[PDB]
Amino acid sequence: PRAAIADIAGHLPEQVLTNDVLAQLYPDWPAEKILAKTGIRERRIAAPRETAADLAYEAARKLFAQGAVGADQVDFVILCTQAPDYVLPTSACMLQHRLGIPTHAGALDVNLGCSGYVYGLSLAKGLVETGAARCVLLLTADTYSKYLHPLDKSVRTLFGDGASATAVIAEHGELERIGPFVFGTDGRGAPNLIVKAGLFREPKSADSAREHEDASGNVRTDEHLYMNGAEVMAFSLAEVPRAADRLLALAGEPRENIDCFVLHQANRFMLDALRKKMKIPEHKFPVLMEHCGNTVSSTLPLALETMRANGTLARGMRLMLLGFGVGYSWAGCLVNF
Amino acid sequence: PRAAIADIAGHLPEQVLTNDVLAQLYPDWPAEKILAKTGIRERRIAAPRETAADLAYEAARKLFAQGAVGADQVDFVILCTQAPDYVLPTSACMLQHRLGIPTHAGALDVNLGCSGYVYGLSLAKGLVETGAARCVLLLTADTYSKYLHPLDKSVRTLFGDGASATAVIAEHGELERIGPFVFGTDGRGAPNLIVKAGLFREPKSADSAREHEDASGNVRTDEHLYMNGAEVMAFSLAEVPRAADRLLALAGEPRENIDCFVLHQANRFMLDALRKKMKIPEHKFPVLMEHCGNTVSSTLPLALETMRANGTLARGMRLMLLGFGVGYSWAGCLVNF
Repeated sequence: PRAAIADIAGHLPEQVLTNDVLAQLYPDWPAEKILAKTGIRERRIAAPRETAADLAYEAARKLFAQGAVGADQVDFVILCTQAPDYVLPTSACMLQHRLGIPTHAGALDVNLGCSGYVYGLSLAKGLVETGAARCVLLLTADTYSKYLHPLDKSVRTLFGDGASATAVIAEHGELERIGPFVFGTDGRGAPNLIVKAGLFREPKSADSAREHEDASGNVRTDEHLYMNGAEVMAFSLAEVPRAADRLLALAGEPRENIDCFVLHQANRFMLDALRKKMKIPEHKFPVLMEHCGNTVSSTLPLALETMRANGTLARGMRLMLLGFGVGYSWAGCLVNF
Repeated sequence: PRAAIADIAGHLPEQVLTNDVLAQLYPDWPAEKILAKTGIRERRIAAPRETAADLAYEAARKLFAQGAVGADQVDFVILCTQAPDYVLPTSACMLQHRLGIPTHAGALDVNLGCSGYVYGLSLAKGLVETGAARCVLLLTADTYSKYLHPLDKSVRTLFGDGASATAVIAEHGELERIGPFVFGTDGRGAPNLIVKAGLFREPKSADSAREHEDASGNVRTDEHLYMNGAEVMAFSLAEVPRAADRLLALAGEPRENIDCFVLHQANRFMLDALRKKMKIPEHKFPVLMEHCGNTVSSTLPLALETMRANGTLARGMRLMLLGFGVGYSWAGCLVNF
């Protein structure tokens, strides 16, 4: 059997965080500046008690309603998230039950961020092509909003909450529909995108709750997200084009064969810098996060969904997907959609 | 390529929690009562600031020193844990760096408990047999000690801390060395084995810190582990024998062809009840947790290591591995060791 993407469905929460509201909160960041620096106009934010798993639930329901796959067919669930319901049990286990998926289905959570979708696809392909599953439900969901400090402008302008559901199914054919892959991990990048306090390396303390204002006027605590934007950008520029070139060389694939290079939707500034370095024309390089922002592991599937909606993605297209960020972690794959 | 288990190494922390020490803490539970009910005499406990990832680090170092694989050969890291360093970044990413594994290696964390090793093997096999990786480092690590209430006798008598490292490598041959698999998930079991407060479904509060004593004299809070022993036992008796039968039916093999049935090492009472229901001879049913207790995802690989040390596991033996617990989650596979 060969693994293929059967269908994708996204879900964004109801609350909207607009540039106008952020500009009212931050005098030094007017709406025009935010848009020029990020290309993001709006982000969606989960309700106070609404979790990433709740968003994934809605994404999966939407997927089933689209009619390519149903809950009864699902025999494995992978949830990629960095904001799970509990330390334990696994959030995917509860989703199996909530979605009415049969108890013979496998289920597990994966902790990855902006590289998560491509890694997720590698796992799903593995399960399908070894006969361990015939229909893998790959879910992505994040609520970074829950650990952004209200006065950390550097991250609140960037991140949105959201989820997706992808069905990876067994297909008959003499064509690789997902793959090959390239992978990357560099744990030296851990301090550059991190929530330091709150789990087992550093339990919450008086120290971790203390607010500190940085040289850019951003306020946070060790219990909130810290992002070194300069470092993350340097990492992305260093590793992403290299990864893309590795992947093409590995596959023996002519570069001209790629119809679309779909990258993790970090922001317009990052995406433009990558596009210029990679020498890819705009029509092969989607930038589609204006109204959702950076949704972490969900950026790629949400982009693919947006592409289908705006008529730029069709069956038979040759894609390269590239995810990169927190870890540091990155991965790329080719797709025959 | 075919996926095979190249080598396994375990690691237990130094601090020993004996039945005698527990008997001093719990007057109502003398050492003989603990041993009769659990079959456990000692558990190992991580140092206060020592994390599950720290234990996995030591397991991996031990594995490399055994000489079947080295850090330079590893091209994918999977860490199965329910006590990660941070909410983000992924703990496996830091382990890649700490262990001197190349940056071209993949790395991710999986959240599963007692079923984690078998699910981990399914993922590792998938990666190897689709050519995504040639040497998967599967790590298991838990520190349940960090969320047991000091006065919750039901759990402190059971759980130990520990880690393991398994190398799953590409082999040439006309034989399935790992597989096939059966899987199970039942999220209705979530409330029966759970740390309720502390993450995103229920952030810590005044209510979550409140201590309550149950009808068996056990004290806990919602920030500590809750285990409904009767429910977990009922679940295990209902699903494990059935899973084994399904697996043998899928494989088309009689139960007599299995040399060893290696089950998650929950405790002696549970293992005895399962052995009798499944009608398996004692010599094919290892009970090896007397000195380490229930180490969660590490129970199976630690058992396998113990079997190699006592000479009851050899290459060419046909094994059934069965993992079951928190989620609810379970899985079984056959192995040609």
